[PDB]
Amino acid sequence: SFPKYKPSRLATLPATLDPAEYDISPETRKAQAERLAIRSRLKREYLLQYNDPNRLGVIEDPALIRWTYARSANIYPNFRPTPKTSLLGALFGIGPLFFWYYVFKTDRDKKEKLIQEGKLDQTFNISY
Amino acid sequence: AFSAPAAYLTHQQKVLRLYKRALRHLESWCVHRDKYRYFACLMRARFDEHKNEKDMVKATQLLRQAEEEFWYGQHPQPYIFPESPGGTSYERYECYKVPEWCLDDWHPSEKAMYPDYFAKREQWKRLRRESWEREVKQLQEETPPGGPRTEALPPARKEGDLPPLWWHIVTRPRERPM
Amino acid sequence: MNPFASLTLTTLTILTIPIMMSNSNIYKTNLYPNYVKTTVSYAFTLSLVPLLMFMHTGQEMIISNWHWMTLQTVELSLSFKMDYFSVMFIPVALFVTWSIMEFSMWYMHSDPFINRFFKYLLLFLITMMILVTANNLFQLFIGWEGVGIMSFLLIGWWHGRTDANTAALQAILYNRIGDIGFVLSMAWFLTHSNAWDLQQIFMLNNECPNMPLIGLLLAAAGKSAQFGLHPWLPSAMEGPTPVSALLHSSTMVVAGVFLLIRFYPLMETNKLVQTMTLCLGAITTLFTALCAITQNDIKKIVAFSTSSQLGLMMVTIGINQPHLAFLHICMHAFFKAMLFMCSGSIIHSLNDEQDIRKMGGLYKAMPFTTTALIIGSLALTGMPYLTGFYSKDLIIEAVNMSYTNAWALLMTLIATSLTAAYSTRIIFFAFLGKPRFPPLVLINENNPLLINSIKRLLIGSIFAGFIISNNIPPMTVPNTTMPLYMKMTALIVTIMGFMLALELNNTTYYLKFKYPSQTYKFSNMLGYYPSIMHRLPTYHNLSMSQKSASSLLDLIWLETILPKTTSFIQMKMSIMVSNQKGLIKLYFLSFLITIMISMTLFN
Amino acid sequence: HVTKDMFPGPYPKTPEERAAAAKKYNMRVEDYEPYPDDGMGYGDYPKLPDRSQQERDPWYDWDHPDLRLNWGEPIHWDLDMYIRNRVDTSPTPVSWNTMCKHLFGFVAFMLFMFWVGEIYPSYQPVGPKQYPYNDLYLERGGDPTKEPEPVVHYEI
Amino acid sequence: MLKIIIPTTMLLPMTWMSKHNMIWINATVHSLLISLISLSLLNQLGENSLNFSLTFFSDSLSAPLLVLTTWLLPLMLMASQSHLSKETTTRKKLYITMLILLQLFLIMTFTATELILFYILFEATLVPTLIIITRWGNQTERLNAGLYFLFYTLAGSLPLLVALVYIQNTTGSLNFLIIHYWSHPLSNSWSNIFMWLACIMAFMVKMPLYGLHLWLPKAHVEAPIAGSMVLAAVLLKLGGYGMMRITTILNPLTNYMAYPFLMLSMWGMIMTSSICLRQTDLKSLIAYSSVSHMALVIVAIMIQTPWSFMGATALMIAHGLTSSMLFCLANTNYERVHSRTMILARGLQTLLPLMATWWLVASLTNLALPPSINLIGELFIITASFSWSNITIILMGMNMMITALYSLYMLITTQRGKYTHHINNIKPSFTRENALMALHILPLLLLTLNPKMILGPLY
Ligand SMILES: CCCCCCCCCCCCCCCCCC(=O)OC[C@H](COP(=O)([O-])OCC(O)COP(=O)([O-])OC[C@@H](COC(=O)CCCCCCCCCCCCCCCCC)OC(=O)CCCCCCCCCCCCCCCCC)OC(=O)CCCCCCCCCCCCCCCCC
Ligand SMILES: CCCCCCCCCCCCCCCCC[C@@H](O)O[C@H](CO[C@H](O)CCCCCCCCCCCCCCC)COP(=O)(O)OCC[N+](C)(C)C
Repeated sequence: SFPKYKPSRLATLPATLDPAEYDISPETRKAQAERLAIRSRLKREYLLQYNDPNRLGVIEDPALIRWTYARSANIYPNFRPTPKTSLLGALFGIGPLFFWYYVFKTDRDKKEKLIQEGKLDQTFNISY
Repeated sequence: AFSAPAAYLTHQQKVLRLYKRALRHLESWCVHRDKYRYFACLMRARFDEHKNEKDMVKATQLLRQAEEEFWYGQHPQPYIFPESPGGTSYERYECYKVPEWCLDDWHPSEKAMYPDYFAKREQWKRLRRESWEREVKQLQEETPPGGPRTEALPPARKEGDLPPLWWHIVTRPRERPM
Repeated sequence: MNPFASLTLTTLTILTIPIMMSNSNIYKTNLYPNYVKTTVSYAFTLSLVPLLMFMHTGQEMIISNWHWMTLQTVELSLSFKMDYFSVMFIPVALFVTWSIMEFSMWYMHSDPFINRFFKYLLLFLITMMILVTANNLFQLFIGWEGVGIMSFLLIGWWHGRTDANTAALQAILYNRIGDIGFVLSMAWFLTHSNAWDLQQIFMLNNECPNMPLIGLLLAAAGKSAQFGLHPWLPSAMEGPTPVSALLHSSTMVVAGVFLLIRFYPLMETNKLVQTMTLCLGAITTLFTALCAITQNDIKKIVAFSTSSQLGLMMVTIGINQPHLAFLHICMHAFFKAMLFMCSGSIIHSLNDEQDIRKMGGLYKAMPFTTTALIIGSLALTGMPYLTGFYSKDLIIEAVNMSYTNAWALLMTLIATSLTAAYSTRIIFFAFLGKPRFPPLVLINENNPLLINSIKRLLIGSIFAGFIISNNIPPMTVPNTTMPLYMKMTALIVTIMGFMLALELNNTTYYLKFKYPSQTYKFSNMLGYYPSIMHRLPTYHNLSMSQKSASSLLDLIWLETILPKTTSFIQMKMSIMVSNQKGLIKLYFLSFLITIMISMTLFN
Repeated sequence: HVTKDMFPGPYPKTPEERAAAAKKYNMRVEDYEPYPDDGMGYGDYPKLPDRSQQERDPWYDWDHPDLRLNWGEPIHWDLDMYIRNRVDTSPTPVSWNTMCKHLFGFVAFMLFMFWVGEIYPSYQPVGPKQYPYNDLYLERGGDPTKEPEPVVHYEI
Repeated sequence: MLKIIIPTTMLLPMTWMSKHNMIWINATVHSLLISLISLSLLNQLGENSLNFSLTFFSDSLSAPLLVLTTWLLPLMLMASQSHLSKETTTRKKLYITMLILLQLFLIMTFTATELILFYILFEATLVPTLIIITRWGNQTERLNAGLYFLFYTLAGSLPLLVALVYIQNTTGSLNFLIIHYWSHPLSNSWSNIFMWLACIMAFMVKMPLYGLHLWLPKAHVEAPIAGSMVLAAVLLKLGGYGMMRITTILNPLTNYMAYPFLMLSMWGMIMTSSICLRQTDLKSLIAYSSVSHMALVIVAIMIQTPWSFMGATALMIAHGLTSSMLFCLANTNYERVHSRTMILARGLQTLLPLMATWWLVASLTNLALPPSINLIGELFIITASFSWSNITIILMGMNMMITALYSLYMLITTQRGKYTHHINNIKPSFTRENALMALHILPLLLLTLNPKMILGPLY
């Protein structure tokens, strides 16, 4: 035996260490066959449109269109005001603003108090 | 690369892949030639010990301990051929690869130079224009109903036939176009 | 007027003529690289004259020639500082660039865009000369950013390669992290000293505060690839070997150190920033040497050597010895440029192979490269009376004889050990054994360009230290008296490194094999810094910038608040108001109700 | 050329529309799995494995060799985050936790030891450097109209 | 000032009486001549202003914007020549009429000695842009975009009008000169707070402010190329010009009232820069980059120092030129590929090298590479902000880093790598497109030689 490899989100499990590939059953082989069949049908359609001498443009990709549409225009109709969504929206959209406001307000209050007290030493400060 | 993939890898394919990978990483560890030869003979003797095994369940229990051992001792910086997918010149010359259709957009003054080349080019284009209309029918009649099951293409079976979908394989730019 | 002033400006000006002729006919021919090389050689021999004048009398000038915009009490002008640092660094950089271009005419011969490569090399040289001679912070920033853009363009020279583009963007990212501190320093100096000019900054800051110096230190760490911001320099080896030898080895990467040298009157008045500089340099030199001693790519080993040398320069700055740091810059230029040139010769002779496991006995197969690499390694490790001796020996003596951190001193000594170790690693694995390259032997050194370009820097690496050290005036008090053992510390540490690394390398011939340790794994994957820090932050940034900023706020909530709420409210109000069944019974009942309300409400 | 029925829709609730959505994305019904039905606008879009494009087979003949994609296959929601120019998830020789521990251990020990060396510095058996004229009072800041206290240096 | 206004009006009869195949040539020639004429307003004074008459006056804040506005029309005509080729003569003439009307409204808006006249022309500009977007836009979302672009604006602009007339009832005048000379402090009151908000929000929504910026990606993605050019180059700068003009009567209430807008801008510039990193659309990416730059301009105007105003002027001019160039490059790609998706057409440096050089220069100037005027404005604003508070340097540096990141990401995605195999309709770039890019970029690098021309009245 040897020390174990532990996968993570950003360092995934290697293919050759998966228990899944070594559990072969007829349903698994059938699923692999159908996956290869789908990929081969798509490849045949693409190459048929690709090798055509009469085609003179972009081969339109429905998968890319679906990707861009889902990323951009399908978000709001599928939005639902949810405790998770509401809390994350409020946090990520308001908390930074108030955090930065507090920081800058404290900094400028300290600076203003110092300049009123005269102990700031602003010599040679001509450009603002 | 050139050959089409299958739905799955068999057991002996997995064993041979592990053998090649282990020997490559062993020679990465064993820099010198004689040391590598010695330890490679040891590795081969270790592989062929279970060569005649008939219990497939026990054989699959094997190769799993073997791949775990490989991952433990896999030389985190293996040697890679420079043009291989991890090498130092893997995609170095892709910026010099230009498609063949770009020549269609050359100015006539540019095509005035190299007249023989362009004449051969229209020869090729006519060949493609006829062969394609024949190839579509050939592929249509040869393909099982319900779509292809494997992404393998048939050869030319008649006399004047050309292999279907041959154009973009035959007219590859070059390995070193410039 | 005085000749000294005219010569300094003419060097920089005639460096730009091939760029003007880049649109002419010569740029379309095969004579353009030779034209650029000849121009650079003429600029070098012309710049040798102000160096002689300074060596004779010490002539110093400021040339504020063109008045650019004036901002109320702040005046901005094109001004050049021609002090000792400028008039000493310009000839060295020009000499190195001349050798590099002559080497490139042999190395990049089959490249279709070789004129563009030389045009690019010249543009980098011009930007670096702008950086070095700048008298104000805006001009220095111009050079700062120009060298960065040129490095981005030259790393991603093969733009069809994904890794080259990744490395170029990496360099840009880390240098922008440093640019934050650069811009902070500019803002502070303008707000408090009312100038970006160096004379007014020195005059008005008798005791410089922490903030501007910390900004300068952050900029220097970014551009010299110190420990926090180090990986981009080894990642930059994606570019062609001449680019690695010129930019990322000896000229551009010292820029950050040069910045700290340029502001040394203010640095010497602050103890905290000095201590931070010293500690950063010590950890950088140790960590990069530790990563180097276990690498298999030869260019990676030389890049890690460069990073360790830069860390040593930062240590010298941190012990308040800026002139010695400048001298180290000048010496390292020579011998590290020759080191990369030898590496590129090996790579070309072995069909673009960079792994040392696949190069064997080249001691006899190609002997001029062998002797040049031996001389360069002896200069780098520090061999008495060579170019690296006159700087590194004094560096180690000064660090020993000073009131410093004990940890920084220890790390510097261990880094010297590791320098000897990776030098002997390169020699042993690339020249001493049996051949391990493919059977078709294409080994060939017989090209006048390669031989001449390498031998010029070889003569430099042999004699330049003696000549320069004996010609410059003394800028510091010497360390005349030392304990005998503490005088011999550098040599004994170097010998210990040589012997121990040679002994550990000789065991690879034994017929026994064992799996590596955790220390080896840590050293080989670069402390795992590139892994974690290039996967954890980036992902968490990118994911966030799509999940929260783009979808959650911009596409959902900012949309929900103003426009969607207005649309919903108006839609409901319209549906309520307009939906009347047309029954005048209800209309006149409403009329009666409003009549009585008007009677009971407004009087 | 894309019809109204070929665009992403709302989260599928029934097995029939689940199968229809799996058909839309050119993938098996068994392999199809939408994102969990929360307020986020994922709707009806496959949740593909979170692997990077660097983990895809480089020896397969892709239609887009540099991106390692085929023409008709479904695209991961975060494709532009995994493009071999950006974050990748490829397995490493050492575990992520082990690398984090070692890198963290090294950095923390270095910082602690630099602090310790600050507490316990190094120097030589010498006294302060001596300068002649009142420690160069006039040459370091000046103020000649004050006549500071003289400092006399000891001959030994 | 009529020597510029009258030729612009004469552009209309000249357009409508032109031959069917002579409209573009004549319009371009005479627009270039009008630009040359307008170039003589750059001779400004260190004294008050160039007060031509009771109705129009010129300033060193007004003159650079006027020159940019005049220079933009010929470029818009060149860019629109291509996609409007299959169009009827009457509709091409109507498009050119919309462009000329927009120029006339902008020219009169920027001089406009009166605040009510400024408001009237400032809102008159809203009509031709709306028609251009909703009529000659390609997608079905253009109508929606127009609606947004309209109502947002009016949501801010109706209160301003009320405040404006209110001011004249108390002051007695809305002339900029009398307003400036007779300014009196604004007390810290609820009435004065709401007057301040009414005065500010109209110009704040048009920058746009980070919270109110949703209309901009819609309008830019949906508009034709000339519409995008004029929106990014000139129409966004109306808010900056108006704020600089009107903040003279809002003191000292600006010190307290500026905090929410300052926080919104300093955080939203980071937010929009990060948004640019994950964007599948070129036009949307360029729009978000514009939002970030205008956030920096808002910070500059709110800080309200001499260096802030100089940096704001320089950044407005520089961003106008750079964003117009970026939109033109993206449109040249779109007219070939018809997709507008960044990931689709790749490796274009190998197929179109000179256009790759144009892309590189535009990305470098968007990245604020010194000594470009982009960086001059950036650095002046950053220094003013540092004096305002030393902690702003964190957000400014982060914004600079993210800006470099997405600029080079956009360059590398489209120009580097391997070409897409199935795209074979990529033709060599036309002389018209190369000349368009050159006419965008050479003025920027010339302006860096004489920066005081674009540094405003506080120079
Ligand atoms: C005051 C008196 C002065 C005199 C003092 C004494 C003088 C010298 C005496 C010598 C003393 C030791 C020297 C031996 C060096 C090691 C050589 C060796 O055996 O390596 C093989 C061996 C394993 O090799 P392998 O796995 O079999 O490799 C397979 C093949 O060989 C693969 O091989 P390859 O072909 O791939 O490449 C070979 C490569 C691969 O080898 C490696 O794996 C590299 C790693 C070992 C070398 C590192 C040495 C320097 C370490 C600096 C560390 C600084 C602090 C870091 C803090 C980290 C702690 C987290 O090795 C080399 O290149 C040569 C090694 C370089 C050594 C030569 C010069 C350095 C010695 C200097 C020592 C100090 C004197 C300084 C002089 C001035 C005096 C002030 O290495 C080790 O086992 C490591 C031993 C030492 C490492 C120390 C780090 C341990 C940290 C553990 C955690 C501690 C707790 C921390 C607390 C945290 C709290 C949060
Ligand atoms: C949405 C996308 C962006 C859009 C633009 C956003 C920017 C608009 C933000 C408005 C700026 C601030 C408004 C008023 C600032 C004055 C300071 C005051 O609010 O704070 C305290 C005031 O105390 C309380 O805040 C009283 C007001 C509480 C009621 C306001 C509702 C709070 C949250 C509502 C936010 C919704 C904004 C959008 C509306 C559609 C100060 O204490 P006090 O010394 O006593 O008052 C001094 C001022 N005096 C002298 C004139 C009286």
